[PDB]
Amino acid sequence: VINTFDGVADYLQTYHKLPDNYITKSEAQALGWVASKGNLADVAPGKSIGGDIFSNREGKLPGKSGRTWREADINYTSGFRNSDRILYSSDWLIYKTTDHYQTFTKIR
Amino acid sequence: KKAVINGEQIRSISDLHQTLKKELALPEYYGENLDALWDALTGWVEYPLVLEWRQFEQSKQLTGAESVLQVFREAKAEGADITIILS
Repeated sequence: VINTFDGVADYLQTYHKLPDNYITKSEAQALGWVASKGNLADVAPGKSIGGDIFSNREGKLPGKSGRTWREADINYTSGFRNSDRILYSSDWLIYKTTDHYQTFTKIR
Repeated sequence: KKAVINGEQIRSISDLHQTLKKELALPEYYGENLDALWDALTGWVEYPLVLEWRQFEQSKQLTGAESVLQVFREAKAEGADITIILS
């Protein structure tokens, strides 16, 4: 289970994709995930939400023509979602948030 | 799940986020930003949902309000079962 800031950040930079324990929000739903039930680990044990497009709505991450962002949950094991996220660009810039996107830190 | 916004009681953007936090039963860590709102509509909030937003224009003045409404519409576009009533 690679779900820590550094393990996932290293993985992304080394393999240019997320570790196998990640699934998108649509995929999860497909398995029976109901966010308000907090039942992700019941329907997809060992999985964490990750890989969806990140629209950087407050414009806090750096933009560039051709650059798209995506995000993944960090430190999740089971129950309801937490406030930690890893943010990664199409050109492999990596940021983290531990405060539900109020602030970001560049980590790669 | 029904959420009511009394647009005339919204005196700032913080007011808006605070109302949303209560009305949508958002997480205590709720970020009070548009990215945090998107995350919650798509990976927290209970559906079906009814958003009743009164005096939209007064709230608009005071905040903002439009950007937030826009997140609700994208979430719906994408399939979330959200009914939006603009009174």
